[PDB]
Amino acid sequence: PTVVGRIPVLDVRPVVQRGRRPAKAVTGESFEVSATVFREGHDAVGANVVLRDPRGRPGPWTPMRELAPGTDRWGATVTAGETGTWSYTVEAWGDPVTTWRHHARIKIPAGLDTDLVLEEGARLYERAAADVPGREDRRELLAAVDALRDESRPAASRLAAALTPQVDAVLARHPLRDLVTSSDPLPLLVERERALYGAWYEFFPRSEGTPHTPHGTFRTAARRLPAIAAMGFDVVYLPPIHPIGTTHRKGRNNTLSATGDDVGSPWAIGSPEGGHDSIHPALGTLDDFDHFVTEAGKLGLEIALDFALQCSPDHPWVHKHPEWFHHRPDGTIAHAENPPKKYQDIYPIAFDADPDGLATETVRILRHWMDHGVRIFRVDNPHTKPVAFWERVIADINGTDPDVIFLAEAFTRPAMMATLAQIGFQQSYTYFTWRNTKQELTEYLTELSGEAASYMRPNFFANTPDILHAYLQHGGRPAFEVRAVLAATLSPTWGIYSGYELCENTPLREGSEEYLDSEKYQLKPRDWTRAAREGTTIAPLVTRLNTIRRENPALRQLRDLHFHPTDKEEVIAYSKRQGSNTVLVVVNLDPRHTQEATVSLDMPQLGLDWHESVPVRDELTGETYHWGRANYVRLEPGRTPAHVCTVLR
Amino acid sequence: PTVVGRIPVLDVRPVVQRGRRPAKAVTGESFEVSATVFREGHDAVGANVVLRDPRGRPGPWTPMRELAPGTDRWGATVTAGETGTWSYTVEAWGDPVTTWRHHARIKIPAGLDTDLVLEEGARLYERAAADVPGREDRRELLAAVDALRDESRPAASRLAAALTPQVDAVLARHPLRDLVTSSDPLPLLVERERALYGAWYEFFPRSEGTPHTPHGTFRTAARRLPAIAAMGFDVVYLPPIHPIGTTHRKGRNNTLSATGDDVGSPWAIGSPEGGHDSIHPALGTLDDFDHFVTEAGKLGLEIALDFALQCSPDHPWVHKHPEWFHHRPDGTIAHAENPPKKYQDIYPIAFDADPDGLATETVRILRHWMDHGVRIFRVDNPHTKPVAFWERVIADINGTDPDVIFLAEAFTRPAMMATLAQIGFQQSYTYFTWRNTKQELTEYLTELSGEAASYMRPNFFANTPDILHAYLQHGGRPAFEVRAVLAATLSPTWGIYSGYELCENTPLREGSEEYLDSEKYQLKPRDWTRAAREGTTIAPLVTRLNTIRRENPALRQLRDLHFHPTDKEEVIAYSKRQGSNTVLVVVNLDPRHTQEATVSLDMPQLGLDWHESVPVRDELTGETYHWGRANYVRLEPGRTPAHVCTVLR
Ligand SMILES: OC[C@H]1N[C@H](CO)[C@@H](O[C@H]2O[C@H](CO)[C@@H](O)[C@H](O)[C@H]2O)[C@@H]1O
Ligand SMILES: OC[C@H]1N[C@H](CO)[C@@H](O[C@H]2O[C@H](CO)[C@@H](O)[C@H](O)[C@H]2O)[C@@H]1O
Repeated sequence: PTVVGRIPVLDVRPVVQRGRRPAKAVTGESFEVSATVFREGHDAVGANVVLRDPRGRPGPWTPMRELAPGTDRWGATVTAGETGTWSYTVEAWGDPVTTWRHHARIKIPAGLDTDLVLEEGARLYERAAADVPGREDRRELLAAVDALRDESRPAASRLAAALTPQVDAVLARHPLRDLVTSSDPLPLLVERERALYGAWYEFFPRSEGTPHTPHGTFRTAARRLPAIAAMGFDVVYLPPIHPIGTTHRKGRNNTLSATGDDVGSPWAIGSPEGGHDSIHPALGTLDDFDHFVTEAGKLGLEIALDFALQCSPDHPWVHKHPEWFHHRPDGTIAHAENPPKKYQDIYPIAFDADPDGLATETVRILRHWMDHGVRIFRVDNPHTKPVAFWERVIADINGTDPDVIFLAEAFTRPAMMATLAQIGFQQSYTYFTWRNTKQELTEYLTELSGEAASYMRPNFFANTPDILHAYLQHGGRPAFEVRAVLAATLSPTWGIYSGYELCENTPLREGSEEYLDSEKYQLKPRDWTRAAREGTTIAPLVTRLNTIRRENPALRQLRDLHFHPTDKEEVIAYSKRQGSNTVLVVVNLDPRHTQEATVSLDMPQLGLDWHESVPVRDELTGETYHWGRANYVRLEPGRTPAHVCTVLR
Repeated sequence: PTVVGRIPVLDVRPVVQRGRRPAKAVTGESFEVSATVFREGHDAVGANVVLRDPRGRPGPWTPMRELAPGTDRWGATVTAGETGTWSYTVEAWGDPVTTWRHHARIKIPAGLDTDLVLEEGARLYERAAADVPGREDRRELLAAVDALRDESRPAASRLAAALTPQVDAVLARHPLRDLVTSSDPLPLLVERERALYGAWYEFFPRSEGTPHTPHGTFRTAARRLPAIAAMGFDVVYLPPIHPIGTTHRKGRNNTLSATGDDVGSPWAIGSPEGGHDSIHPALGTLDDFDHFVTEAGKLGLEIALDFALQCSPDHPWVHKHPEWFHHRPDGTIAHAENPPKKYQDIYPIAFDADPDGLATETVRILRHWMDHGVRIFRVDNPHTKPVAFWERVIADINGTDPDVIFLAEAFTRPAMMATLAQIGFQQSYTYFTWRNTKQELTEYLTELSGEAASYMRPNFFANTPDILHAYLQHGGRPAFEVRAVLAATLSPTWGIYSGYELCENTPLREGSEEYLDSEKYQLKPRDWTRAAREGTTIAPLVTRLNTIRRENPALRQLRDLHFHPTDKEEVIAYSKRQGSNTVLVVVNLDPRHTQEATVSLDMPQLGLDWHESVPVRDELTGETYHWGRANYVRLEPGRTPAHVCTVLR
């Protein structure tokens, strides 16, 4: 048996790890299936994509087209439906009718063997009709056959009868396919909308306390939820909610020794009060948590818990499962590290003595929180645990609970970042915060929206508690407005960490991406009411961006994204499209100086002619404009970061 | 089970059609095996390639290195041995000694728990020692262990004893490998030297006749062979040697009607005198052919026969196996075409009524010629026959006779050309004749010497009976010298069609790549004795190039090729290396004007640092130079087309 079929179909894409891991999509997401297809000789080929759902039912007739002349690369868009494991194949075939038409349209007007040519056509349309299931449709073709064979009409008339729009339509839906050859099926994992699309908000419950009780509880923290929902977020991500170790607890500003009532780092998990399946006592009880989750749920907010597979020296695991740690010759366990960062308050897990016990316990813990309504987990530093461990854990959980979403916080090298997504992580943190110039953004988003979109779904946090980028530090509020627009419009999932709205941008020191007085090591109460009254919050802009996202399907997908050229280095322009919805964004990346630019739109990329001019509405202001192949923009930092326009019909 | 192992090993290359076809090499050929290798956490990894021969026997320890900082892409060079089907895997592992050494070199000078660190080292070296086979190497490690543990000594001395060259050498041979993880085996097809390396000469036996008998026989054509061997060729490629059809036989200069004794095209195979398993009666008998093959063998020449799977209308198959042809409704068979070329003298084969019958007869025919010493077939237009037909035919023949070499004459789109190589064609014709500027040559050869070399072996014919490129038409003798040097030094396999050495360069008409009075349609007697006497032949240049090739392993491989910058667009420079053999070539692509240029060698690519100066000898003249990072050259058409230098020892 041969590797290549009768009509060659090769290199079907997308493909992940040569077909051993599934490509990814979510419900309603479109993406391109492509292949290299050609045949021997000079005649025509056709091709089509067969997408099969988890029960094996094929989707609609989905013909492909050659994507560029002379390349033999064919593609078609398919759209993912219900969640589950799908498969797709590419079918290739000889296309004799197209070939016959090409020749017939030439030889008949030249009077060359017209009777032979027309009879050959009749025979083709007959074979075509044989496979047409609808009775009026076969009759349409047989009428063409009979007209083709009618020697009493002029040849040109005989041919025209085979080329009518009604014949074309039957053949469009039921073409005559010679020597149909199929690729081997490739797997597709379709997951729920939220895996691709959502707005995230991170905050520390303990910071939302009272004058009398500064350490917030789930009961008090629940008060922030309406404000978070009102800003248009969908997911609330909480730092670890478990007891915190006392041994080597870190003090304020990441100092080595905690003093007094210092609350320590939430990531330093575990004490006699309990481990990863328990609640920090100052946060309250499990019932309080349930209350928080229920209240979050009523406002359209899902909870994402941090899962940080590591232990303070006081975690129960240290004595219950010593073999889950690497011990030095004197029995001590070296603290964890992420060079040059040091985590003196914690132990790393060792995986090679009892990998099974660790997997069993990990999925037990996850299922515990899942039983209490948590269907999303933000996994802390997954790249310092074995890759196959996450592969196994995620497969175990999604096997029983496929809706659970895992988000990889892996700020590391590209191979590891990609592999984690490929072995099952639904979402990935990305290099976004370190992409701030037009070139960086353009290059990086081209990567994320390109081939990588086949296994990775990016979550654009404009800040995190560990990342206050120099761009925000130097740019102030105008920089925050810019990054929110970018994050919100370039990825269907974005997030901010509480305080971003207030443009908090004081670094620990010059050259650091840490916050001064970081919330990681201390309660950080915020005057939300005053900022609202004094207009010193960009919460309304954040709110508008999420509203715009909620109203424009184009911003709820990733793969359709195109950058349009501008004549200023500081001004970036791009469009995203989903069906009839087109959003075009123009952003001034300069947070300090007004920039004027001409934006030259790739009109055909927008589905338009070059001379054409179209109505747009700037969704940030309500202004209406008419934009064409060359558009003037003037963006003044502080007054306006960007135009976020929808194309009006 | 997980798809990823304990230590990730991903995307092993070379790979062809995701592992469904073998990558290729020939005996003695080196190539790079690469993989993506990394681990969780921050500790070091190591990797190595395990290349296994047809009996499953592993090669030597072949450690890999990271190819570029931060990429996690690792590679090592391997070398193919005996012919057959090999396999290769990549092994990845934790490298605890490298990890420990890095930390120990830092922690010991710092005074940070040095006893603990040294004891950790002792335990490692004990582990390392346990696997070590050598009586003396193990005691070397165990001595380092004792020195590490000697608490009566200074920390620095204790550490230093673990870092001696003696210890480095032991661990370099027998490293301690943690958590060894293997990729899945990939197939490697190793074939005989001639598949990659050889010089080809195409000529028509019928043209080598006599005054008294103009149409050559195999006995007269054998007298041309000594001159051919003397030019340093290894392979003689003969156009089809079968009876030639009379129906619709073509006349001189590709005219529609043969007249008188026009001999017709050899590619119009078949008459009642016989088909593809027969000899043209004017060429003689099978005994005469056997004599011809024997004479070829005495001179070190292999015969390559043209295999053209097509028929004149007089071929016995036409009526014996009508279903091997596509018939029009009036019963006629349309002549073959290669648009805009027309082949009115032949019918193309149809493959889908009796594919088994066709495959069976094809391999019967090939095996017939194989039994008479033909171990190479030049396959005419394989791309108008099914790709899977060739995969089947080649698999059948090489299954019993793995030494047989198939050369694909497919001048077509890249996908088909590549696919034919991948499904089994040992060699491919290329775009070489249409690559004549420095940029064209540079780009094209970068492609051929890169990833494609894992599946395609190029045969650079500077001309064919169908291709007289304008460069040769316009440039005369100096252009022939140039393309000969280029062809001979850029590919380990190259060729010419007889008359090339006489600088035959008269086109059929301007703008054509056909020869006037093409040998395809008439006897083309050439006065070889006179041309040699009068010095109107570049046979001596051809002879020198093949001698240089026979003497320099660098010119007998493909993948090591580097282009070096020059300051004149018309002057190209490149190097090839194999072991200690380095060849440096500089060619003046201008056939009409003397060119002076500076050649700036990338000295590290030659294995030299930038200030070094090296002796070279131009093997075309015997002149010796001293060349360094910047070298003056002056190349004069008709006198010095190029420098072909070997680096002297
Ligand atoms: O997603 C980033 C988070 N993943 C790190 C390790 O768990 C977190 O480190 C924090 O938590 C650590 C342990 O509690 C402290 O040692 C660090 O100083 C502190 O920054 C960090 O916030
Ligand atoms: O390697 C290219 C060769 N593959 C073509 C088809 O067999 C060859 O065509 C030749 O042979 C044909 C059939 O005899 C003629 O009709 C053509 O005019 C003649 O050029 C051509 O030499």
